[PDB]
Amino acid sequence: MNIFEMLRIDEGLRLKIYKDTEGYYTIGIGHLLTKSPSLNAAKSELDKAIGRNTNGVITKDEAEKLFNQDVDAAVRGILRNAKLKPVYDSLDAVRRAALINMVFQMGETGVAGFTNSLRMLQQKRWDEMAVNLAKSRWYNQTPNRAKRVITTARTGTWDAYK
Ligand SMILES: [Cl-]
Ligand SMILES: [Cl-]
Repeated sequence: MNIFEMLRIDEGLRLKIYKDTEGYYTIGIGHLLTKSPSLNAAKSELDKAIGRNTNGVITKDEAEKLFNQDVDAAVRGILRNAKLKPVYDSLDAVRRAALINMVFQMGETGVAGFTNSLRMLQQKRWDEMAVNLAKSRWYNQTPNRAKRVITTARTGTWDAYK
């Protein structure tokens, strides 16, 4: 198990524009297109993203390309962020993957905002951190995905994904 396999499970794979769980236009493997209620605006973003006139449909290869770019952006976002970086550095390879998963899903600014859990994280207060992350919109909105990431963070094992 690695960060790629982890997110592939969490996000799934769709070759056609779709709406995330919050109503947003998405494609491939969890790649947000726009937060705009316009399908045309989504087909626009997609073509700009892909380099061509997709008529809203991409190939597996094209989805993997976006995915590669998105994991890379998540990792660089973490390392460049003053709040995220030290948490990251302080952790083990498994727990690190869980942070990257949260950043990919919620953006660097969003995760950076979890002040209290980042501190519990850094201090290794595992159980308490799991209880706190559960108290969130994120968990309430996507509970099954949240439980797996939170468990990964909590235990440092890939159990939830096996
Ligand atoms: Cl992009
Ligand atoms: Cl879910």
